Amino acid sequence: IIPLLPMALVAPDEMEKNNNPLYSRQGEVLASRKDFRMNTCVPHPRGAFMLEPEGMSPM
Amino acid sequence: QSLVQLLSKLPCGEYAMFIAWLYKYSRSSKIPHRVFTLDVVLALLELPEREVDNTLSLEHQKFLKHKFLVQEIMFDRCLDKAPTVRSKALSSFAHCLELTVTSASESILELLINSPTRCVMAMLRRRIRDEKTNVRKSALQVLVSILKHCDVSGMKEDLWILQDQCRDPAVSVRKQALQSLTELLMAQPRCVQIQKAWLRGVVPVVMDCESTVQEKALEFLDQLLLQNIRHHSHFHSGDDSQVLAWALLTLLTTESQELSRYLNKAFHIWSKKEKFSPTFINNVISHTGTEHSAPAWMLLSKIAGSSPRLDYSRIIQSWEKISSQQNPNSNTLGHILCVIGHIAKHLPKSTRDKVTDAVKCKLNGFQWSLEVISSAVDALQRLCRASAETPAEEQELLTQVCGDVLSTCEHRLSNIVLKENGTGNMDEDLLVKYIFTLGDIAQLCPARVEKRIFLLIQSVLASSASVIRAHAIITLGKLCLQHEDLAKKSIPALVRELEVCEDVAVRNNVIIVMCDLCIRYTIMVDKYIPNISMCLKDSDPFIRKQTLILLTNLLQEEFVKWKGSLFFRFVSTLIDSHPDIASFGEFCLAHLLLKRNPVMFFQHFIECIFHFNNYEKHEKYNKFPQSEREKRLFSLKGKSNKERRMKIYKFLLEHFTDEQRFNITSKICLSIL
Repeated sequence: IIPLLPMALVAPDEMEKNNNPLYSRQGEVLASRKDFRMNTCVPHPRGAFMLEPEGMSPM
Repeated sequence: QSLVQLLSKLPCGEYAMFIAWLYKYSRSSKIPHRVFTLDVVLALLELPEREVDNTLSLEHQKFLKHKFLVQEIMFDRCLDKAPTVRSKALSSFAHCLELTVTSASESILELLINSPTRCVMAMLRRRIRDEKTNVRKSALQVLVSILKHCDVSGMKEDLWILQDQCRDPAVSVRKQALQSLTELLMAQPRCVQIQKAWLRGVVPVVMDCESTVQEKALEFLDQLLLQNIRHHSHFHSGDDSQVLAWALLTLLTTESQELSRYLNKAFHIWSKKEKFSPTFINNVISHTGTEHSAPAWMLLSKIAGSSPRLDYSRIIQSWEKISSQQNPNSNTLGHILCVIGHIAKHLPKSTRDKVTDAVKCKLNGFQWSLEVISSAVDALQRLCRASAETPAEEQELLTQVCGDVLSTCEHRLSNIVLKENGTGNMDEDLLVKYIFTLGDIAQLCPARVEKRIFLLIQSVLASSASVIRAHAIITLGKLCLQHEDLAKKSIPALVRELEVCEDVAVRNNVIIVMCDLCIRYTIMVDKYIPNISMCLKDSDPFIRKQTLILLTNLLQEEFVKWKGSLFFRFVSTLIDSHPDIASFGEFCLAHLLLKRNPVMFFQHFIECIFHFNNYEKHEKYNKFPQSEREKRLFSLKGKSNKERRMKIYKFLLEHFTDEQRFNITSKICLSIL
């Protein structure tokens, strides 16, 4: 019944987000690097980016 | 016991006629009598085969054979019409088949399971669909009792079916199937595909809502992997617990890597529990000399980050050796960089200076893939964090370190892109990794980006009218995440490029970028949400499933206040031709949206009915705007469309509860009618 869960549906650990914070032009820390999903983008030989390399590749 | 003793007293003929009467008595319709007779048939099968009496008749001689007995009785007993009777029949079947295993009558097993063309795989496929859980428990027990003596070659699909019963959502089913697979992998240690299907089975166990079977999986994997490998001097090929664990992590390399997230959650539990040990650190340091250390290094990716207290000089020497080497495995070098970043709080500056110098010279080398570039730039953020103890100090140090490679790659892009470019006069990979390096630098120095860089990458965008262009839009998005003025300047051009350009991959990247700008700037891109809603109707199904993943990430935090058009899109995406993406949609709403709030479909039902009816003149509702493009995309009406209407309607009915069904029947019989 229950299928596989997509991995992107899980929030990351807080200490990891403390370990990579992102700051501003003024230098104050605004967010973390793991708060955004282009870090989790995966390259393709055609140049595409997908969150899940596991699965059907586009033709 | 009394029958067995009296049967030993009985001669073969009296036994024969009494088996004839008992076989006739098996057809009696009394349920406890049938239960008692099948139990005493099992008791007779506990005894070996009765001595062959040639004086007896052919009908009496055939009673002697245990194969004929299990062919006559329990073939009908497993195929009865009562659930408890079939449950006890399958329990007696598992007992009699392990009895034939102990009596080494494998020909009986082959005659039942693989009769030369009644198929036991077929009836097992029936048993796993049974409502009763213990029927499936007896079924899994009897199918794991078999094939422990025979190879899996030719019937690995039965094992594939076995992790399909690991999928069954019952506490006892996983609670016994996990023990079954753990005794399978130690029944025979040497079969790679059994371990592959095993690890595929066991890594989604620990995401269950139930906690105890999750933990039983956690310490079963602890005794399989954590409590197997010893010190490398102590390590021996004869110590096959170590060899099995080494082979299991050898199957963890390039086969399934999403499970590392489950491992991060498991180690997060063991970080709450502090189950990591300095003895584990000593063991993995002892195995750093081994060539098997690369999965041990990616195990150390977060394990070593808890408390760096030791000497890591040999790790630095090995990293220097593989960095002087030019073509390593990218995963190995990336995991070595992340463990170096995690232990940098304990490491001194006396090594950090030459580490950063080696990074700077090899960054001038540009000898990596882009994933290694991303791991390296976050690791160098870690090195600047460990170098400094003041926000101004890390600001200045990260500023100058990023400024060096910023000016370097800036000079390279001025020499290439700002100068004339031929069709084939450049290498695409070098320029793409150069732009990616500049994007990572501008991520790490937001204060050091100027308007000349803005017009440079705008001129790069002007070279549109492909592979480089989408990555340029990605880096533009990384920059306008920090620059709201460039974001406001860009978004009409981005929206125009969304509904003009024709390549699927660049539009995928544009949607990913502007939805992460939705996560940053929801208050401003709420007006651009209907661009996502119309882009939901893509020709390519991968685009549609990717936007499903994005809208799932938008809905799980609940960024936006809920509007009926969004719910209309959530309903409308469910008529995908590919069933897996749609079923991901219903699974997402069932496990998340139903959990978060149960009443959304209750108010949304009537306007969903009006939306699929093309009715806009409602007094209470239907106040939302509409576009011509979505009007022609929404072919949702007519005789050609009625089937998906009441399909969706009955899906919503089974989503509704009985109290909700009663209240919604009251609402439809009052308000609409």
